[PDB]
Amino acid sequence: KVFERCELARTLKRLGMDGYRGISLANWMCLAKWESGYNTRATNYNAGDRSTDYGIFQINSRYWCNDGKTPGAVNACHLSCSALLQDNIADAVACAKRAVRDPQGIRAWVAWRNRCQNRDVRQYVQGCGV
Repeated sequence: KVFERCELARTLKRLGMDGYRGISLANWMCLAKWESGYNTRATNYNAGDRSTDYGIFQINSRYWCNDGKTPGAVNACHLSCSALLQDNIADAVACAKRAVRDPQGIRAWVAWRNRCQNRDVRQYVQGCGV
């Protein structure tokens, strides 16, 4: 499913993402926008290390979910990576919450550093009523 901006903003707020571990909703929006363009079925294979990024937040198979084909991988979210390709983003959100519970927080995603950190991210939630 390809979410429309405000539709996603409202969904994330209801799922309790606003301010989770100190991360504002606009930051989660900026992250989803650059990682997948708000697309839940987005997949990206990393030929370099044999891991694949799954879903709206492009969560990596090496540490977060199990896809069986990634070498020396763990499954911290205790989910099949398939769960991260559903139209319903409940499981993707619970896994993203788990991911930021680590010391790096939202910095774990390099796309966040490049495109969101120190920038004016208000544009991602403006007019959405959240």
